[PDB]
Amino acid sequence: MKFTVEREHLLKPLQQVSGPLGGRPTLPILGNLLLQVADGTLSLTGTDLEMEMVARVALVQPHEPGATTVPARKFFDICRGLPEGAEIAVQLEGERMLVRSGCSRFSLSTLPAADFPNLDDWQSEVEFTLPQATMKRLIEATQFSMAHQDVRYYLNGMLFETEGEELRTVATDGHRLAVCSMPIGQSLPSHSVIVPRKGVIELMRMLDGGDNPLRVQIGSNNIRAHVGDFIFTSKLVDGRFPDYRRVLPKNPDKHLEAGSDLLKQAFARAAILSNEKFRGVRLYVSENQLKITANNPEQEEAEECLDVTYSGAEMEIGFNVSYVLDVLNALKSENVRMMLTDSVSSVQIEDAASQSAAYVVMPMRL
Amino acid sequence: MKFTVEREHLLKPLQQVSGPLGGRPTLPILGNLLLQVADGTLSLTGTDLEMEMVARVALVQPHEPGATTVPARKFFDICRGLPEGAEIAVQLEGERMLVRSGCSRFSLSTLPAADFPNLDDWQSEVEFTLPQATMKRLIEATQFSMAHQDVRYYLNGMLFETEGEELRTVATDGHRLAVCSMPIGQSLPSHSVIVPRKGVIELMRMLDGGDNPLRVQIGSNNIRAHVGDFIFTSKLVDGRFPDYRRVLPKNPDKHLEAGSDLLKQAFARAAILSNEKFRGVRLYVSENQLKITANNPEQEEAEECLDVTYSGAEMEIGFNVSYVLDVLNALKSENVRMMLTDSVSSVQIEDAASQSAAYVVMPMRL
Repeated sequence: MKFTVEREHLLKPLQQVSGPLGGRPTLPILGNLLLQVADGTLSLTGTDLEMEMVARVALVQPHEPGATTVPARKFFDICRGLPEGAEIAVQLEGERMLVRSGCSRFSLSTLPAADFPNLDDWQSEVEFTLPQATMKRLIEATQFSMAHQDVRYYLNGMLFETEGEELRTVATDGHRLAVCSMPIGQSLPSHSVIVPRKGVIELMRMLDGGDNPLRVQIGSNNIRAHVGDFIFTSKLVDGRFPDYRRVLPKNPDKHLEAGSDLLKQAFARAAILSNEKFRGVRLYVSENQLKITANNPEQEEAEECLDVTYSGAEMEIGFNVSYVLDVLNALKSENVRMMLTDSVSSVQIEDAASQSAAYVVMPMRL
Repeated sequence: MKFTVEREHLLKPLQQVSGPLGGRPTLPILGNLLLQVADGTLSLTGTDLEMEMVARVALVQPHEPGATTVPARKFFDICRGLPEGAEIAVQLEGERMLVRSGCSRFSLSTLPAADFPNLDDWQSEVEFTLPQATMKRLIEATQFSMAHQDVRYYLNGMLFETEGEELRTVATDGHRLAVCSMPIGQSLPSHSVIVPRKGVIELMRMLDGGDNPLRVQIGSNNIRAHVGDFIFTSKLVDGRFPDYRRVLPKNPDKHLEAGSDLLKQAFARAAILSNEKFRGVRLYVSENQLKITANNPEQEEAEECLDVTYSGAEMEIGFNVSYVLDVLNALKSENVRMMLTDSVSSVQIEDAASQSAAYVVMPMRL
């Protein structure tokens, strides 16, 4: 196996395929990248057994077929450490991989390509394409609401749902929920899958928002995303995900609109004097007026008053201010709308200008 | 006690005086800032018992004398969280401190000013002033060579030495040494003190390089730095510091000069395949040529070859590459000079254009 490529044709591929890796995998070959030269293509693959990233780079310079695996970190550091525009010549020689560039020479230990974990083939059941920027928005809008290491393993991930011609993401940790929907101009079957948290993050980081459209293939137990020269595959999470339709408040009859920044900064200050563990704040609403209060076990107190647009009856409600801040931070709109019902019901929050994304936060007794 | 101050006249003072603090001091009052209104001045003080930072802010708005202490973090977060240009009105009311700004109101718990730790008065024995930028350079040039948590406590800090009309800093961890000297245009007694590592960092962070000159006072057990409206005081470290004169190689008869960036990047690549714990690399030198090699327990190997200016006899020498990279990173010069003797002696490294700063790295058997 032999190839010569320009540094800059190798760096991003190396970075992408290293994604699924960790510093020190127990099974050592998982710390390595699979390199394959076939025809006019160099393929690079990294895996953690649950998901895999593949990158293909065209070989315009002389090359010879073959395969081996090399330490990902070392090989990436070498390439990144070389000067901009450097030509990187690689040859397999025994069980060492030789790397030459300019007046620099490196000899890396290898592990047999034959030892590299091969993810089973599977069949695509549902397929569609959409702009990268769209997928990116769908994930960004909801990702923060995913559970982390919950015993409810099905919550440590994101629901990807197809219905009509919409793709929809849903994330919840059992306390707060995020949903975002985008039309993608194709008739789809109704289908739902749970992508694991680490897979969601990997997919997110593979998208640069560019001109290459994202092609998605969903099987019964896997999902694959193809964009440009990168191919990402992840296993799916089993289990039944909550129904976001059941969580959305029914006919909220109270509507608040306010500047997003002003509102966020008020909650952020009030949070300072909220209980450090439970983060409870109170919201008082009345005609065109909003008051936020916070206190803590030290009997310190914060009060924020704000001019808003509010029509319905007066009410107060408590909730976890971190959940509200997460929402306001994710919105990235100028104006925010909150739909309320009463003090024992959830609140729905959205960008005032779009219903694409919706957020649900529970009430909390303070 | 009462005062009203513009947010922007309060932020940097708050940030500075919080420097010596930690999130959760065992002795709770140490998590608080001392506030004092006297005459037309608000004074703020933070301490950790070893060092203290004091800031004074002129009061141009109505005020009333008195003192209390408040939680540093919360009070700073409140101030920083308020809008730009906000006026901040503060009143002590019972054992609460009230903070009002616009439509925001906060009540903070206090602890008696009378409980606040008062660092003993002491006498200045040596004094001088210099530009901030000079002190900043002296510290930046050497700080990375300080020991961290060495059992030799006197190395967890920086020597500040006056001699003739020079101020000199020296830092070493017993493996590598940095020294930097600047003339400051005043006749000084010969004197040396060790400033603790945390104090060095605090002092460095209080210097913005601006027009206010730094006035320094050294006592038998303390050092004080006064700049603009900030006054920093630290206890000194006892013990005898190593003599940098004894560590500098005697009459190095071998001189290498090379581009700093080119040299740094070569060492950085070679380091990739060095032993992860000992970081050993070999340097081979011969007329106008330099070769760097690295290998590790996996028998991987890096080699870098570089055109340099080198006059003396051929030789090779081993050392810890992290120490060399630290030096090259700190130099921030275009050209570097290395002065060598033989394979069992230290190397001296300096910016090729200035002898203000010198670095010594001990050799290592590989």
